[PDB]
Amino acid sequence: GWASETAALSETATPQIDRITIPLHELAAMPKASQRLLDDSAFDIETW
Amino acid sequence: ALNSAVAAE
Amino acid sequence: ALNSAVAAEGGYLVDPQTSETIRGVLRSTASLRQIASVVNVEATSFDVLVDKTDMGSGWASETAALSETATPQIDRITIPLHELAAMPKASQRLLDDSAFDIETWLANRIADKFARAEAAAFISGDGVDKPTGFLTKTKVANGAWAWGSLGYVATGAAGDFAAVNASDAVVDLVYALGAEYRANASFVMNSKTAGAVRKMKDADGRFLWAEPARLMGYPVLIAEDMPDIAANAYAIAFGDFGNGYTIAERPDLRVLRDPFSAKPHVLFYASKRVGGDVSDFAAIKLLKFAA
Repeated sequence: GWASETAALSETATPQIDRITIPLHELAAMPKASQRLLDDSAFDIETW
Repeated sequence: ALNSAVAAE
Repeated sequence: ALNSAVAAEGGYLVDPQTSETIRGVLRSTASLRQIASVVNVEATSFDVLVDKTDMGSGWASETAALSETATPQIDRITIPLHELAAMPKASQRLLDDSAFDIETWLANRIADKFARAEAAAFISGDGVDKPTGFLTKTKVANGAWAWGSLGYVATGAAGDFAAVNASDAVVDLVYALGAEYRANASFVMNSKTAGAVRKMKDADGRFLWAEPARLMGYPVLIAEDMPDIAANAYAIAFGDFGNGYTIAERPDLRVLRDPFSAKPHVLFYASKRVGGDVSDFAAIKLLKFAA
């Protein structure tokens, strides 16, 4: 508030804070590749 | 004295 | 830029000049401090050591075999040294915008009010929390005078001076006070007992008493705290207050500004501490109006 030349001047306010939690999940993919296919093909499927 | 609002004080 | 009389046509340019120092009403400063014994003391109390009796002398003969003689007994009177506090509340917006030095103005005014308020304690103050004045000191009629009391002489009629002869109670009040105490002794009255004394006159209409306004060659302290002429009042006192009344004090005016409790204000707390009662019971006589 402003002020009154004759006032109690009470405690006004204070920011009530909030905590936001970033949960930090994991992102995972597991593709299955055949041990035949990974060996006999000409293409580098392991890096593809 | 007291406050500056009311003149007589 | 026309005339200064009307405000609109150039009357706002004239900005009236304020005073140099903020004045005040000038109340009575006659406070018994200039007639009593002020002692600086940094303690809780003050103990005067008086002698309530005297020794003995011999006039020893040529062949006399002189024996013992008296040696006086000694009274300790304790000055309690109470404190006197005042705390006005002043606004910070005033103190920042109020070009007069408001802090030292309140300091002057608090010192004035303390010098005025300790006078009533010096004169008619009681025991608790303030100096015990000389009026509240268990008066015992003169002639039957012992050490633990103040003497008085009585005027006669109940609410006035004596009808047949006046100015006699005053003069045997003077000559019932002791020879050495009258070297520097003073009357203490107030401003409307002094008026009633000056209004007394002889049978012809001429007032019979002849800037300190002394009475019969003795100075007069115009107090404002002794009672006026009542039925059993003690309106006029007289004596050697420089030996009779001991004021004990600290000669400083302790000021603490308090910006925290009253938060938009400043709240100067100023307090000196001062005490005192009678020290020599023979040095003050009183005027009772009883009989």
